[PDB]
Amino acid sequence: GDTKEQRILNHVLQHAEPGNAQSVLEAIDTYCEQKEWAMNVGDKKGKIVDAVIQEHQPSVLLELGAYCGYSAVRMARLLSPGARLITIEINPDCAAITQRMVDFAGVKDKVTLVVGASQDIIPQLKKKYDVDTLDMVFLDHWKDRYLPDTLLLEECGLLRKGTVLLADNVICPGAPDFLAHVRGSSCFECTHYQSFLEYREVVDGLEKAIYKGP
Ligand SMILES: C[S@@+](CC[C@H](N)C(=O)[O-])C[C@H]1O[C@@H](n2cnc3c(N)ncnc32)[C@H](O)[C@@H]1O
Ligand SMILES: O=[N+]([O-])c1cc(O)c(O)c([N+](=O)[O-])c1
Ligand SMILES: [Mg+2]
Repeated sequence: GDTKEQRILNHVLQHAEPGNAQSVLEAIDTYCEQKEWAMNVGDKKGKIVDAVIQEHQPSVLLELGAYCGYSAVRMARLLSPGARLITIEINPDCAAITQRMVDFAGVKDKVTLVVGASQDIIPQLKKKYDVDTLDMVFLDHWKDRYLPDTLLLEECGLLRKGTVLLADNVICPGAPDFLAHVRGSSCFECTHYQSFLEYREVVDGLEKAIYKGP
């Protein structure tokens, strides 16, 4: 229990039910709201993530920024057999926690965790990971990467008509350059979902940006 991330994992291992994704999510959200705040998308914004997945029904989903595995577990529990969630995480210590969290929650057969920076892995997705085009992307890494990685996904041929981009924290801490680009571009159709910062009462929101073709 030397780091906050280790303490979150240990709380799950001691209080949640093995193989039960819902139980894992509830243990993380309770510990973080009351004992140690952490940057998981959380239970309130997580209901918005769930609704986007339920409506669009992606089969190939990419996540940028895994942290401790909360959002990977939350999205994977909604996917159909044979779906794939690929999640990219730059920090090795967080990647090791994420794989343990995914294993414990019972969702490992749906998840492929990649250790590395988003901008190094994105150009490898077709030839090394067998991706054709993505159905959905969850953007939740450092906010200065949202716009350059959106441009890189397009340049690498990974977006099709109907691909869903869903971005966390577009208000707090904010992603203004990303928002101005997708909202002004004729290549995206955008919807804003206003909510709150995880575990707290500061206002936040997510943006859904649906690709329309080049
Ligand atoms: C907000 S946390 C992710 C929270 C996770 N989506 C959830 O809701 O449970 C952001 C993460 O992005 C990772 N990160 C930052 N820059 C990155 C990059 N260029 N590629 C991949 N991961 C990155 C950080 O190390 C950190 O674990
Ligand atoms: O500082 N914060 O409140 C957050 C919240 C978040 O949900 C984040 O994703 C974040 N980050 O990636 O830097 C920071
Ligand atoms: Mg976030």
